[PDB]
Amino acid sequence: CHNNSAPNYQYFPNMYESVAYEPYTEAKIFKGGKEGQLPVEGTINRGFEPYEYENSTAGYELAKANLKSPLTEEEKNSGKGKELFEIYCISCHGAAGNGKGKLVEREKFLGVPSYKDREITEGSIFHVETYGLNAMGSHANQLSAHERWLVADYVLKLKSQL
Amino acid sequence: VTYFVTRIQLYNLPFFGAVVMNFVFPLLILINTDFKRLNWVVVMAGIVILLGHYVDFF
Amino acid sequence: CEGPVHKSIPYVLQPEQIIPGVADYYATTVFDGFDFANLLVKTREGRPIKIENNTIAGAKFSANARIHASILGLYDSMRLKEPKLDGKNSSWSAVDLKIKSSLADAKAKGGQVVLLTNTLASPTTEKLIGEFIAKNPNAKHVVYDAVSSSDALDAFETVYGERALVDYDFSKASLIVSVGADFLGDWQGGGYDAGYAKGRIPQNGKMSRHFQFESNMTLSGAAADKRVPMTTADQKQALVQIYNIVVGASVPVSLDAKFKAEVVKAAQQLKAAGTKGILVSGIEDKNAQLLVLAINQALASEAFSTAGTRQIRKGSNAVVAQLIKDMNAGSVHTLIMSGVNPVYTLADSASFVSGLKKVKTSVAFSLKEDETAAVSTIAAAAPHYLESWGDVEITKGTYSLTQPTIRPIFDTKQFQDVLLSVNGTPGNFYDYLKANSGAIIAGSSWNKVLHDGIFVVGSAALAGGSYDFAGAASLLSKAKSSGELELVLYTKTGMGDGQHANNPWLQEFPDPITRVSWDNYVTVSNADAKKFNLSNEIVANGGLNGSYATITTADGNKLENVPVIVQPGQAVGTVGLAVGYGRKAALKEEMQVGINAYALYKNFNSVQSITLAKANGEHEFACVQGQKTLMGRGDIIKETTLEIFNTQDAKHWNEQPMVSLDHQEVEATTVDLWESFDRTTGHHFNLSIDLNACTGCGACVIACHAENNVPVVGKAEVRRSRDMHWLRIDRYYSSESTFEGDNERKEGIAGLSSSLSTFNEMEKPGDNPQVAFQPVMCQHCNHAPCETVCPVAATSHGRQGQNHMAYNRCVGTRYCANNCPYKVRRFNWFLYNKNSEFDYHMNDDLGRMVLNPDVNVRSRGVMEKCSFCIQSTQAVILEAKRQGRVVGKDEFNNACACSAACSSGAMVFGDVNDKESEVAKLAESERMYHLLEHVGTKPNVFYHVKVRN
Ligand code: HEC
Ligand SMILES: *C(=O)CCCCCCCCC
Ligand code: SF4
Ligand code: F3S
Repeated sequence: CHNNSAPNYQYFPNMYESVAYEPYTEAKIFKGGKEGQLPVEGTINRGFEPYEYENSTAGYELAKANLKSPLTEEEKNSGKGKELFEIYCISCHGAAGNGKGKLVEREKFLGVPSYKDREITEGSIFHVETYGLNAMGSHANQLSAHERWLVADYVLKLKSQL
Repeated sequence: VTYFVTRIQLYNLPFFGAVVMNFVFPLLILINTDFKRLNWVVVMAGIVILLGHYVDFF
Repeated sequence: CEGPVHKSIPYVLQPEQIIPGVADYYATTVFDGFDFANLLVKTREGRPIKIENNTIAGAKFSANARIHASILGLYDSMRLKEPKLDGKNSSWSAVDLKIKSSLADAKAKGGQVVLLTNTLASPTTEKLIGEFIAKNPNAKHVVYDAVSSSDALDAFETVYGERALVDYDFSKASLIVSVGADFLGDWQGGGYDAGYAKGRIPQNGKMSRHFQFESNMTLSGAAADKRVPMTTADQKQALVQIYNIVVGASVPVSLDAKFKAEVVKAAQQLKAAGTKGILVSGIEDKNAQLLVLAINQALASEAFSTAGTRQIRKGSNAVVAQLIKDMNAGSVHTLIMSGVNPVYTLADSASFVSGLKKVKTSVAFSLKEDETAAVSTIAAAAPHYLESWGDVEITKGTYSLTQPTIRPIFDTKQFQDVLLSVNGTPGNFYDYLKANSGAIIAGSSWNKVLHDGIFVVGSAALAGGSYDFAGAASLLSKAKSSGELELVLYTKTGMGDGQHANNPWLQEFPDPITRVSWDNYVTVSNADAKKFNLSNEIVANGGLNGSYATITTADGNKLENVPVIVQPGQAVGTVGLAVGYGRKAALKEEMQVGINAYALYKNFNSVQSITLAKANGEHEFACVQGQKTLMGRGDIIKETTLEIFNTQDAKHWNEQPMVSLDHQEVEATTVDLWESFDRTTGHHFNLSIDLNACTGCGACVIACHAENNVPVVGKAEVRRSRDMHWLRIDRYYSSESTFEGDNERKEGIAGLSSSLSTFNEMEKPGDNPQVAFQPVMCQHCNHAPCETVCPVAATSHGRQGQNHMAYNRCVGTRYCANNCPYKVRRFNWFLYNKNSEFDYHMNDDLGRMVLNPDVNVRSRGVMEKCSFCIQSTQAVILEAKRQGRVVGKDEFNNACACSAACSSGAMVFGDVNDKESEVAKLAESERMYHLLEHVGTKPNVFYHVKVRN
């Protein structure tokens, strides 16, 4: 009989479980118990460049001064930069406003400023969006290197309306 | 295969009519044992069969 | 049954480069001392899978079959997981201290230190070795090759000034004269496939013809237009005869009149094609190689140049011999070697071992405890290519980098790291490479070099000079050793050397010429077989049996060999013998299969004089293909000649079958009682073979068995002709020396008294016939007979035009293997996954990483079939739909590995409704041709025509 706190019975599982290695499951042979072993340091795959500026207080303002956006005008006026701001950013920062968000109303954690207060260039978003400034985190795990620049053009349009 | 291609495309009614007259007609006639004893039933069926096989050779 | 509990483990710390479900590609290179290539490594979320080719403006060295199957060496559980010292497990710190202290003692005593290696074409490795030598007063560096080519190197060195090989361009010549060349094989690291094939296509009324002179029979012979059986004592004389014609000279050549009748013709034609001809020869004699240089200079052909010499082979048979002598003669101290295996490859290895007994601190770097790792002091655990860093210069004007793709599985250490630690250099080899990268790379350091894989370096032609070639000609003509029966050693496409001793894909991979697997053998011509009473035979179960034989040499013998009577294999008075199978250390008895023969490589010569005797018993063979000849079935491989192609209408060389209507004839494809389906829109697919480019199609097999998870079957269960392969290469000989000679015996036939005797003689292939290859896979039919009879409806067709094969409703009533007239359909019989009857890579837990997760693994009772590349083309449509684009021109061709991994441009895959692709320009041709059009099955794979002359 079928219970709900345990999976149901099966009739001759010929090809149900895996012989190959589907990505996130557990195995026995590997270094850890995982199945997601880390790549070697210093290597470069096809279609990716490493970011050449180090962490904050010495590489922050060096990235703020001389670092530019490698996009074109066909890609900026597409609306895809707004959709990424609709997902990953309204939870702390405001959607049309700045700092109002969804979570300083509920008072879960405080200390989110506006965009009038801090002057930010188009290369100073990209250094914070990959590393975080003391209360953010690395959003490089979520967004890709083509897509952080699509967000940075949209944030500049939000400061100009303020 | 052209044996049937040139028959189906040209001799359409002759080809299929020969099936009906030599099968479908007698199928619903000479199955009743009372009818099998009637002179006009037998004569009628005999005529249809003869015409059908003429068509077969045609 | 309750059904198991599945769990999933995300990262604590996820790296930026890794996205689950997204494959990554790395630019790496390979060079193992024998094979070499530029390639891409496809990796999963942490590990490498199937090898791709690197084509970023440096597509000069594509991977062969041996390289494609090399991934199994990474995931081989039979590797030295931990280094040993004095036979016991030890740390690397123990190894480091042992080596350093022995070097100190050698310095104090004034001893001998020798590093052994093999052709390390590496600017930075060589520099590091130089630093070692600079620090150590008495270090000698010496290079050892298994199969040597030092005679060629001496000829080039003494004329141009360096030890390197001429990289001939076979696409820049019209007449190819080959005397023992074998350039489509392993000759000088044969990578001339594309160059040759490019000149075999009748684009206009032109085509490069090939003259083959040889004792053995090889792929270049099969791909030749003319082939003359000739022994090595005749070949040397023939070479001088060529010389006397191209270069006006009078040298008293002693050569058979019938041989002269053909040699002279070829030489005069070669001479006539000034700047458009090429002389290539593989005679193991510096004097012969010098004459080749002289003739190619006289021809002044475009194919000959020293601007980019080949850096791949740089050994010496004189230096190695001196080394061996000194180990036994004098006192030799710490000897360190990496990738060197004299015991088993060295013919005089018995004396080598006695030399090892006189030396101290023998250090050997390897992957396995082989025969030399056994007789040593320190067994060092080496990384397997993808676990290491490096750089390779294949040719004179290039530089490339090698990236690791997987973090070290076992406790290994790089050879160069060891050298750095004994030299006293801080850091590691990677850091060393970084420091020395700016010396070559004038552009961006890593971002534009590691990312792409290669770097272009300029070069220049070498200066020539005066040399008495006339003297060399007279020396060769005077040279003569005419005795009795002789043999010639050779390498295979599945077995280059002992680096793949236990590789199941190369053990299973059948020989492209003889069509057998899992074993070694002796090649004897039928004219010799009749004298020695040797033979082979087909038995009741479908496989082959054959007699045994004994090879005797001066002061030695083999006492048990397995001969195969290949009719045209040997010219006359000669024997073929493959070298490289008899290994016994660190491997299972299922892999300890074959004969070594390296003991017969006396003085590094491939030609030896022998005595052949018949033995007592009978041997069983795992033979893949049964029949040797083609029965006169011209509707399978249509062939014609160039002048017919040029002057006659297609009706006389590419004729399609006709069917009678109302007293009229019409093309058979127009007769149909049914109605067709609309596949005029939405990506109708095809696939295109041209038979001229099919040289051997070797690496096309292993790449198709890489995604599709086809299991490995042993010697038995292939002996019963029950193997598992999705595509196959054929082999069709002839009777009476032509294919048109097997169409004159058949069309002229009588009634029932002669037709019982001619069809029984047309399966015995005559002496020196013509060879033809034909790749055969499941062409996805449209009126497919394999469809309509499946009772459980497991097969169907799509709008694209495939034959979709569901692995679920297939309840194995084995009908659809019968109604396929081509009969390419492989039912599986046992369970090949996890049982102990098949102890191959499918069984063990460490070796189930080659298997990609996108294609399922079959269990029992379900059939499988060479489908079109669905698991790639459903991703090419996917990656062109998210963006919002139309699929490009050559985007379908680059994803299906049945076509995107072959060397030449033989296999062409792609779209047809797109009227700008490569397939749509090939389908509208005068060579348009299907297999078995009179059956009326409408295939989707069309062959062209063999246009030999
Ligand atoms: C909640 C965890 C947040 C998320 C989600 C995003 N941001 Fe943020 N951001 C947050 C805080 C609390 C701060 C201030 C931290 C401090 O120490 O002052 C910020 C800061 C920024 C800034 C200004 C950086 C500067 O140097 O002045 C920018 C331009 C910014 N954040 C952008 C940004 C974007 C583009 C986001 C979507 C990916 C985003 N933030 C999310 C809190 C949080
Ligand atoms: C696992 O042990 C459960 C197997 C359930 C089998 C169901 C059979 C139904 C009646 C034939
Ligand atoms: S070739 Fe064989 S498998 Fe492919 S469709 Fe025709 S019958 Fe079916
Ligand atoms: S006919 Fe059908 S059940 Fe399997 S064996 Fe063939 S797909």
